[PDB]
Amino acid sequence: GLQQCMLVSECSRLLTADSVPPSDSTSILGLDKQDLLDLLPPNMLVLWVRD
Amino acid sequence: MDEKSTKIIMWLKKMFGDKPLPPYEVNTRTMEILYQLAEWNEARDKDLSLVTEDLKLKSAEVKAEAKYLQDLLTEGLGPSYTNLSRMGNNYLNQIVDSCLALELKNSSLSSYIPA
Amino acid sequence: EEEVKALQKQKNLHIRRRNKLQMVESGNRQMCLKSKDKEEETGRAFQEVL
Amino acid sequence: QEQIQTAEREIVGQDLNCERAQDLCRRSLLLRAFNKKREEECEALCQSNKK
Amino acid sequence: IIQESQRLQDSIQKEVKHFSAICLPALLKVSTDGFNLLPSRELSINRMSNTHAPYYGIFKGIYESVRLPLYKAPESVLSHVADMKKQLFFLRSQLSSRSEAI
Amino acid sequence: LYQLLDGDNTQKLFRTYDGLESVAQKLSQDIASMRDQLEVSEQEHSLLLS
Amino acid sequence: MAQTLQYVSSRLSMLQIDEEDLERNAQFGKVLIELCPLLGPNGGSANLNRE
Repeated sequence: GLQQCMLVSECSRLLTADSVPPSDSTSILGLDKQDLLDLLPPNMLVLWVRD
Repeated sequence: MDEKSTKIIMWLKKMFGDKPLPPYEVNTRTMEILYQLAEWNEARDKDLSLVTEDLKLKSAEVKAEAKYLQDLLTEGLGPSYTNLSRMGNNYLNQIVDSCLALELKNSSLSSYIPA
Repeated sequence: EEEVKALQKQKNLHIRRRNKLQMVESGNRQMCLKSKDKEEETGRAFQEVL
Repeated sequence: QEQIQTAEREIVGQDLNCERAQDLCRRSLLLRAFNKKREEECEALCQSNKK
Repeated sequence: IIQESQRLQDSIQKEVKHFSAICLPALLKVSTDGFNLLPSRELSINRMSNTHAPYYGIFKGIYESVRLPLYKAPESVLSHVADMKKQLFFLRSQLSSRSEAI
Repeated sequence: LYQLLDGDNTQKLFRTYDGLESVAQKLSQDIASMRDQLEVSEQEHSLLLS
Repeated sequence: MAQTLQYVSSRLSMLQIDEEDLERNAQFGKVLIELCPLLGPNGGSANLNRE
């Protein structure tokens, strides 16, 4: 759970070049932050891991 | 002698700013000493300027990385990683303060031990 | 005499620190071998995704 | 001191940076997320073929 | 349709091949001045952070040449070199004084 | 760093990393050479005193 | 005069100044004392050292 949370976070950041919304910037592999958040373990497991 | 003298007078004017240059005995020895001092000061001022500008740049870079790591940890571990117990915070501060005291690149044992 | 005592203390200290370092080094060596195994496992998982 | 310095050089050399394994994990996760998106796109073309 | 379908032929494989060649850390861009995004690996503070960083081998060599320990923070390199220059000046002055005294 | 080591604002049009390592090695050598000269000078002085 | 020398030598460790230099040149000694605060312990300008 912890490894997966860290990995998702690391990869989310790879995608979010904090750059300026350009409404037009082509993401790597066409992936958005939301596509990665879906690969997170179930919310009950994430809270358990953080506690 | 005339060139060294000019350099000294210019240097003294720079150092004393708007204050009238104090009268001093101008002999071969006093001029040599002042000249060595002027050369030394000029060379050090240059070095210190370069170091000061670099530290400003490094301060910006460290700040940027700190923000990055904070964001990474918040997104990955949640806000709860910042809610450590009093003792936990004390332990964290001691590691941090020890590393700063030894001017380490990071908190790894590979850095702490040799230091 | 104080110097001899001080140097003996220092010698003992260096011996203890050397021993500790040797432990840390052995531990790290073992960890580095196992990390290579992880690299191989993760390499297989990556081939599955491909 | 010479022994300690040799041992130090060895520890510094062993600084296990599992960066390669971590890179592979990141790539794997990103590609998994990519695969999921491409599966959704395949399902959409399948629907068009049925029509 | 034939033309557009041909464009999308092996589209997944083509993309994966280009992805496999990219360096992921090059994607991590940080803004130091709020305006210019630079890859974190290109930051001067990270030149010694990882053995795999592009400039690690070069700076390792520079640290060893100026006798600066590898555990020291990268921000210390210029200050240290400045001190070394200061020392050189002092040694020259000492030599000159001693040569005069002899 | 290059400016700090070379002193000479000689606007070298192309600064290389290999050049930077060389100038850094030179500073270290200069300091070592100066320390050796001082040591010699100290021996000379000691001989004269003897 | 001995005090002036000690002060100048401590702050301007690079200067090889002898007592004969300050005895023959009293006004020069005053100049050096005035320069000492303007020059930091390392030979650099006091302002730049503060910065």
